[PDB]
Amino acid sequence: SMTKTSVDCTMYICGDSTECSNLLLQYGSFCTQLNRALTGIAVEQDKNTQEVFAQVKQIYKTPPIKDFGGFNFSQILPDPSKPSKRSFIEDLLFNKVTLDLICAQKFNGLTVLPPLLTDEMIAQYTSALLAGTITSGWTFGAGAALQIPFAMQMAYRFNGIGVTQNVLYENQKLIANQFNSAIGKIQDSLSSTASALGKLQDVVNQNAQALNTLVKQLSSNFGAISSVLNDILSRLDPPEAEVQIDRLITGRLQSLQTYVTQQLIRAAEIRASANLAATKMSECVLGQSKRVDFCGKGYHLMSFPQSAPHGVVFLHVTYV
Amino acid sequence: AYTNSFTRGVYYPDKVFRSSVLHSTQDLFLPFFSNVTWFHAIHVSLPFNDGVYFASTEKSNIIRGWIFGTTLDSKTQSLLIVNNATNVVIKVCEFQFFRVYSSANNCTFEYVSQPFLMNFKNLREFVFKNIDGYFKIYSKHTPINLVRDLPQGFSALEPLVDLPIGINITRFQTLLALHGWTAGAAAYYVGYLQPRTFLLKYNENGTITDAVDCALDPLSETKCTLKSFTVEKGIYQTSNFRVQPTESIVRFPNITNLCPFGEVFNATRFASVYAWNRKRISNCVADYSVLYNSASFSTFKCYGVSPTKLNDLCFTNVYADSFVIRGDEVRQIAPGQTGKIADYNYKLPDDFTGCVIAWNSNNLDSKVGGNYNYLYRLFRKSNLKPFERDISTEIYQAGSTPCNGVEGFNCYFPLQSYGFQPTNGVGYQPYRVVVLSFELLHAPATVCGPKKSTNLVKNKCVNFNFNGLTGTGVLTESNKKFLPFQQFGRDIADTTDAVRDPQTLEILDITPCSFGGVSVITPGTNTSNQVAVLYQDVNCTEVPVAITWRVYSTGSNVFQTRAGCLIGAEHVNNSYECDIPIGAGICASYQTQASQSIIAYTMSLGAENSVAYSNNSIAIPTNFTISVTTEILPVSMTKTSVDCTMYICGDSTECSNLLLQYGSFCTQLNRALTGIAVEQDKNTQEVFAQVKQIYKTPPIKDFGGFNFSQILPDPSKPSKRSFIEDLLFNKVTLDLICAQKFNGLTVLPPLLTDEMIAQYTSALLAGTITSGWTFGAGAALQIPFAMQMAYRFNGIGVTQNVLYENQKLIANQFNSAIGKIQDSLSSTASALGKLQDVVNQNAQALNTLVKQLSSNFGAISSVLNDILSRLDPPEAEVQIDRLITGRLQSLQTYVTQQLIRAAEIRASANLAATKMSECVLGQSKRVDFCGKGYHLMSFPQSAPHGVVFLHVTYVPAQEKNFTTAPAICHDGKAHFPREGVFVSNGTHWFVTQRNFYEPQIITTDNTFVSGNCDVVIGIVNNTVYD
Amino acid sequence: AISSVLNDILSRLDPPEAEVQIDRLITGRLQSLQTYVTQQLIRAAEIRA
Amino acid sequence: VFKNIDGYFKIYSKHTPINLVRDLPQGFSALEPLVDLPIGINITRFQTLLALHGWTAGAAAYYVGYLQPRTFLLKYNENGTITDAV
Ligand SMILES: *[C@@H]1O[C@H](CO)[C@@H](O[C@@H]2O[C@H](CO)[C@@H](O[C@H]3O[C@H](CO)[C@@H](O)[C@H](O)[C@@H]3O)[C@H](O)[C@H]2NC(C)=O)[C@H](O)[C@H]1NC(C)=O
Ligand SMILES: *[C@@H]1O[C@H](CO[C@@H]2O[C@@H](C)[C@@H](O)[C@@H](O)[C@@H]2O)[C@@H](O[C@@H]2O[C@H](CO)[C@@H](O)[C@H](O)[C@H]2NC(C)=O)[C@H](O)[C@H]1NC(C)=O
Ligand SMILES: *[C@@H]1O[C@H](CO)[C@@H](O[C@@H]2O[C@H](CO)[C@@H](O)[C@H](O)[C@H]2NC(C)=O)[C@H](O)[C@H]1NC(C)=O
Ligand SMILES: *[C@@H]1O[C@H](CO)[C@@H](O[C@@H]2O[C@H](CO)[C@@H](O)[C@H](O)[C@H]2NC(C)=O)[C@H](O)[C@H]1NC(C)=O
Ligand SMILES: *[C@@H]1O[C@H](CO)[C@@H](O[C@@H]2O[C@H](CO)[C@@H](O)[C@H](O)[C@H]2NC(C)=O)[C@H](O)[C@H]1NC(C)=O
Ligand SMILES: *[C@@H]1O[C@H](CO)[C@@H](O[C@@H]2O[C@H](CO)[C@@H](O)[C@H](O)[C@H]2NC(C)=O)[C@H](O)[C@H]1NC(C)=O
Ligand SMILES: *[C@@H]1O[C@H](CO)[C@@H](O[C@@H]2O[C@H](CO)[C@@H](O)[C@H](O)[C@H]2NC(C)=O)[C@H](O)[C@H]1NC(C)=O
Ligand SMILES: *[C@@H]1O[C@H](CO)[C@@H](O[C@@H]2O[C@H](CO)[C@@H](O)[C@H](O)[C@H]2NC(C)=O)[C@H](O)[C@H]1NC(C)=O
Ligand SMILES: *[C@@H]1O[C@H](CO)[C@@H](O)[C@H](O)[C@H]1NC(C)=O
Ligand SMILES: *[C@@H]1O[C@H](CO)[C@@H](O)[C@H](O)[C@H]1NC(C)=O
Ligand SMILES: *[C@@H]1O[C@H](CO)[C@@H](O)[C@H](O)[C@H]1NC(C)=O
Ligand SMILES: *[C@@H]1O[C@H](CO)[C@@H](O)[C@H](O)[C@H]1NC(C)=O
Ligand SMILES: *[C@@H]1O[C@H](CO)[C@@H](O)[C@H](O)[C@H]1NC(C)=O
Ligand SMILES: *[C@@H]1O[C@H](CO)[C@@H](O)[C@H](O)[C@H]1NC(C)=O
Ligand SMILES: *[C@@H]1O[C@H](CO)[C@@H](O)[C@H](O)[C@H]1NC(C)=O
Repeated sequence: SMTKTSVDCTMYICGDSTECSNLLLQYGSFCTQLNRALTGIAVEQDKNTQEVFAQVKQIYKTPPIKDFGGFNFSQILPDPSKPSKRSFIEDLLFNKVTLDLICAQKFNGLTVLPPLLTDEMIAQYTSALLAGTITSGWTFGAGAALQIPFAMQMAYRFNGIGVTQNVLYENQKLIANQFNSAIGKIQDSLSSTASALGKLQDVVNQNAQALNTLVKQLSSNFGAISSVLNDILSRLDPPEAEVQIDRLITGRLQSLQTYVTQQLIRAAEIRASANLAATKMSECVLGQSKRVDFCGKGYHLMSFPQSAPHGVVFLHVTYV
Repeated sequence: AYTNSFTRGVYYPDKVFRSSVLHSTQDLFLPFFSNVTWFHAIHVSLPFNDGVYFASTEKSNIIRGWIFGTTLDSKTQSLLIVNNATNVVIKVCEFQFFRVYSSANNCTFEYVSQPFLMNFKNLREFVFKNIDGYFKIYSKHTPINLVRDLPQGFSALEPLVDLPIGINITRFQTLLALHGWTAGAAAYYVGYLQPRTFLLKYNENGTITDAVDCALDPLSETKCTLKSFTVEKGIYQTSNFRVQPTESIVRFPNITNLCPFGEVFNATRFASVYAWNRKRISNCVADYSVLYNSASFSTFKCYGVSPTKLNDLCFTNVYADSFVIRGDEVRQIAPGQTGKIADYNYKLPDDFTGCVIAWNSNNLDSKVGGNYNYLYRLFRKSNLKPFERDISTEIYQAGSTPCNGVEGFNCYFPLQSYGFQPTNGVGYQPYRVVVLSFELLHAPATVCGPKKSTNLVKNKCVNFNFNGLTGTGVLTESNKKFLPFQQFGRDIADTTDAVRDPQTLEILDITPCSFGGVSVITPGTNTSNQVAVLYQDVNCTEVPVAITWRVYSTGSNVFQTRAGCLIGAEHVNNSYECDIPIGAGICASYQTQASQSIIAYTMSLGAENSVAYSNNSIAIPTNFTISVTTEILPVSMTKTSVDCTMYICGDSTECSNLLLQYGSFCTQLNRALTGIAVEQDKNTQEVFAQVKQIYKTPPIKDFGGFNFSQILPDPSKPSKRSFIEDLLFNKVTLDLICAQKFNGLTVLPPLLTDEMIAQYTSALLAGTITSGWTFGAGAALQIPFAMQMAYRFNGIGVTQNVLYENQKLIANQFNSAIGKIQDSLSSTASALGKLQDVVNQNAQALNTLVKQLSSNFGAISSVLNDILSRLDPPEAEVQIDRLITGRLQSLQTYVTQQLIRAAEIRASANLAATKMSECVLGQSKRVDFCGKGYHLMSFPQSAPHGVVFLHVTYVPAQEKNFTTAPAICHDGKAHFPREGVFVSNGTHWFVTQRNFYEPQIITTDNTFVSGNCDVVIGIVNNTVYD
Repeated sequence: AISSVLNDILSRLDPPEAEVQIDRLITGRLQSLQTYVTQQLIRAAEIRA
Repeated sequence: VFKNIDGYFKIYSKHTPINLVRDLPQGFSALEPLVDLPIGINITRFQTLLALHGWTAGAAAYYVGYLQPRTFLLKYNENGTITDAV
């Protein structure tokens, strides 16, 4: 998803001028279409989050006795100690992405609507998916969740990639240690470098840059005497005050239209990414995929979703 | 006395017929549910502001007319209406208040026509308006039983007469007429109109049947915003709220001394143009009234600063340049204007901010002998750059020779002064011009207007003014460190964020008064009428300070969340599945708390459960459900074609030849739209035309109990579609189309007709049910449907024996599933949401495009013929070019939105083609791609601009607990299931498939050996049969 | 505008009227560039698909 | 800093006490505006003026730079002082 943005014509284009409001209400069609497009984008962001995460009928809970034949999922399962019911890796991902100019954006009528799902409930959805994956396997994706030992699920995932299940049982401890060391390496890589969460960070940066550019467009004169309407009203009588105001309105409305069009294209690319993420949650998390290099490099075994600021992280487990 | 107007004060906005259309109007109306005055007129033996509504139940007219004017004392022309038995008389004259008036010294208007008035007291509603000197009367007559004053009911007032009076009306009075002067009683009702936005519903007969007051309550606000009398359950973003300021604060430096600009106005001698004098005027007060109070001017001329407004601005610094000019040269001081004195004497920069005052000076400057004292030079090396002086009285070589010394041949010093005479100056007489040139709002202002400063307020949003910088918002103590020279503080958005107090030097931060989104949460308008209001990202401690609808602001139910403050819903602790999302995990519903009310709560993410994971516990299903689920996918959209010429300007040759220069833009638009249309045809071809041949179902439709009658075509119907296809076609609703066509927006029919699309779908159905997946690869190979189903079962890891041993049960499940699909499609209209909203998006885009023609884009009108009729050729062209740029921008916006919509539709069509390839033409392994569960097959069904997949899926059910082991050790060697899992009922062990409980004896065939039982963790002991 | 070439506008006009023509010309050309960039963004989205 | 544009002469100034290290250290500071005068006069050349307390022999030194129309980037601190330039 991306930051659900809302814009008021009156606040942005006209500030708080009655005369500007009366000159703008004639362009009501343009403003209603802009609001409709942005509302569509915001509802689409909520739908994207729902489609990616809310794929499960019930919220499952991991059992208190976390014995999975040597596979220790403590870094990915939620920790009751922390107030925020997230995992160690989820906490690292949350800290890595960085979210004054927001106050100026708010004061210029450009607001950020909060997502319908809070980070807590997104983490709870992710935790339910994790519990279902580690206790039931692919069965909870189809119908009723059917419990199965994690060893047997691993034997099944091995059988899926054309490796006889005897290999995993005869090397259970070795595979468990390899998986644990891999999770350790994920933790170290996430803690050390800031280039890990590039995509989410640049998405946030694109949204912030778009809003900053939009707020900077208010300094543009658009061929008027000045870029501030209040001094235009104070220093001019109506008969040319209004022609200066309408040129300013046309300029700012064009800037808003450009912003909304760029947001529509960005939302289309984000929807493509969200459809891909929903497909990956269906085919990699809810089951074992045969599509080569879809769920990670090598023979895909399983995946673990992890919530991240306006995105998801798949821990693609692969046999190499 | 007072009373409540429920639904009175409604009239037909204009003499225009309509039918079955909800029209939004913005005009003077009597607000709904208003405090109307119940007037009682008694004899012992009113301001007319913004229209008036008058209601009379009275018979035997004691009101025999009305009076209107501004003074009603013959100082201004008065209007009177008087009524008697047979007719009415209207008179507009100088009336001095026929006992009513004394004499008519000046009459301008009289009118005589048919009378306007036509315990069973009956209402004669009247509306009196005056706009642009036109006085309009609306009326309506209704009989009532006289239960009480202003009953419940709806009726509009049809217009009777409009008079072009063109006089000032401020106050109006009702006559008390007597046939003695006996005592009497009367009673009538008075309402005041206000500028309001109403929604009017027109019947088939074009009568205004009902109205909605958009600006009375949140529910009617949503009704007006959606332009509908019915609002679906949900949340709708209405107009934004803004906390209004309390008062006005003006802070100017305490300077009281007067600016002697009057001194330069009546100077004894004005410096000549070559040596014109300027001085800074500052640290005092300035006014534009004393300049003509001392002496009337002749010419006022200035750019960017209106003469009236300069009293309200404070000036950083101003310079006054006063000098004597010849009468004919008054227009030489304009920026950009060139000439002799402009180029050689004085000229000012093009971007000059200042005002010029010129007046006659012949009686003070002209002499009988000629005043040869006002010198000016016409000789120089080159032009004089603006705001520079040349006073060197040296000989200029005007001729080809270097004229040096005292003088030269045809070479002259600065030109001799004019011989100005009092009488010889007929148009050439000397004038004095004074230019005030200034820059403002860049430096700390020192010279201000007569306006006085006011007291400072804090923590309360006001209309603050600082040396002419005027804004609105709260002021706070500043933590910033300004510097002595610094006066303003700006932000990234080039807007003031801190200001310096001109009287106390104190710095104050500026914060615009609190505001935010207003959303209205409603159930179905049919279900209820009480609503909730969300103020987005607003502290709940601030909206009580904001105590236009204030009915809900009473509070007592206020709930605070991250999304904002919610009013009119009761927060509850328990969690339900959420229908109306508020934000930040808050959802609103309407249910019983036995009374119904709107509640808000934390959304549940579904039923909480803990899957019984253990060491050796597995859950194996013993039964299944053949679940058939509908997946709707848009495939194409309405192929649109637009021609610039007719849309941008129909049947206008002048507009056509001004537009032909934008041929490149028009060709690009046509190319984009043609690309979109050919892409729609390609989308339909890619999705449907995936078969080389059109296959036909056999007449003997025997498919081992599977009944495909509802999906196979019926030859009886002319369009050879199926029952489900017919239901889908009826569900989607496809006049405004005529107007769209007539404005140059045409809809090209799809290349494939619905008949051939249905034939393609029928061919796919026949191929699927007779051949299976084979017809997708190469030549269609016939196969019994039972065995195709056995193959689909084998595909999802279920042994084919399951289907054959349960053939009748699976057939009945499939038939009942199809029955449920039929019932669901017949009952609810929310089934085909996606196709319907795609059609709605296209219709809304075209309606918005056709409505853009009403936009003026800064023109005198929107229609081009009126522009040509009401304007001269050049003004007509300079308006129509801007209008064509505006309409071309609207077309470009439409085409860009269509390109993005077509991209999303192409994504959907590629997904639909992939689903037809992987779900219809074969069995897919991709989880949750071809429906929820283990996909078996799919059936395409044509639908308006889309496809419907009847995803048949296997869903396990009736699971049972079992004890399980990862391997079996029999003779010191581990045993593993070939394809299955080991389970124990409590005494014996069995091998079973993973998706259907069927135990088998553990033998050598279903198990394979690997190593020994000392390495495997959790191996158990049992026996294996040879 | 008076013409489509800036050089003749500069040659035939004193700065103020020259600039009041040039700003309209710049708005036109900037709108053309914006249209081109938007069409390129949509084409690049389809190419990325 | 001395400028004259359209007959307006502006002065900028600053005082910075410096050590005995060397001429023109790496020190950075901006000049606050003092006064503008309506000169309205053609200016092409300037010369500075010296005082003598006689005519006792002595040595002194100053520095002259010529301004150009250039584009700068200025960084403002929390106090609004121009801290750095590019
Ligand atoms: C499951 O895997 C967990 C991740 O490897 C592991 O958590 C780690 O446990 C050890 C204790 O054995 C902690 O070690 C630290 O202990 C104290 C208190 O925090 C510190 O002061 C020490 O410096 C030391 O680092 C780790 O902090 C902890 N987490 C990590 C990331 O290593 C569990 O112990 C494993 N449990 C089982 C049953 O397998
Ligand atoms: C499978 O059994 C589990 C629990 O095992 C039970 O343990 C003993 C108490 C004894 O009764 C055994 O025969 C059982 O196998 C069931 O999990 C519980 O289900 C109930 C609902 O009936 C629920 O209230 C509990 O919370 C569940 N306990 C846990 C720890 O989750 C489970 O329902 C059984 N599965 C099926 C399909 O019936
Ligand atoms: C629209 O007007 C027509 C014409 O008056 C109405 O038709 C009449 O309806 C009444 C009541 O049903 C009948 O008694 C008359 O015989 C009808 N006359 C004719 C000529 O048809 C019609 O009912 C009106 N419709 C609405 C919705 O107001
Ligand atoms: C599997 O479930 C089906 C129903 O989904 C069972 O079919 C029912 O059987 C009972 C008893 O014979 C009948 O009364 C019902 O009419 C059947 N339902 C339907 C829809 O036909 C079936 O018996 C179950 N299988 C087993 C082995 O118990
Ligand atoms: C498939 O189902 C349909 C509807 O459930 C059956 O159609 C009915 O057939 C009977 C006998 O031919 C008629 O009396 C009804 O009028 C039909 N109803 C409808 C709605 O069409 C059809 O018979 C079933 N096919 C088979 C082979 O049993
Ligand atoms: C577990 O399944 C076995 C296999 O059928 C059951 O054993 C049979 O029980 C019946 C009834 O007592 C006997 O007639 C058979 O001779 C037994 N067969 C064998 C091979 O032992 C056993 O009863 C089942 N137990 C439970 C608890 O379901
Ligand atoms: C399964 O059976 C085998 C042999 O019948 C058991 O193996 C013996 O285990 C005991 C105790 O661990 C040892 O002292 C013997 O040396 C083992 N014998 C052999 C031949 O390996 C085994 O313990 C049984 N499984 C369980 C869980 O008790
Ligand atoms: C901004 O200006 C203030 C006041 O001139 C500076 O605040 C002083 O900072 C020094 C060093 O940290 C402290 O020792 C003083 O106690 C502070 N005084 C006050 C009144 O706050 C501040 O340091 C300046 N900013 C910078 C970056 O130097
Ligand atoms: C109408 O307003 C008057 C004046 O405030 C008040 O006295 C009267 O009670 C009001 N009546 C109603 C019905 O609001
Ligand atoms: C009504 O008044 C008009 C004008 O005063 C007069 O011409 C007319 O005769 C009167 N009619 C009656 C019936 O009083
Ligand atoms: C306002 O008047 C007071 C008292 O006369 C004086 O101290 C103050 O300087 C004046 N304000 C300004 C801005 O000079
Ligand atoms: C509203 O303002 C008060 C200050 O009294 C503050 O305590 C509270 O946190 C604010 N509300 C929210 C939701 O932050
Ligand atoms: C919800 O429960 C809390 C205690 O946890 C209580 O304070 C609160 O009053 C409850 N909510 C309502 C609406 O009563
Ligand atoms: C889980 O399985 C292992 C492997 O046999 C066993 O050692 C452990 O005791 C089991 N745990 C429980 C609680 O039965
Ligand atoms: C200013 O003086 C210079 C130096 O000779 C001269 O070339 C120039 O022409 C003068 N400016 C004007 C406007 O005459």
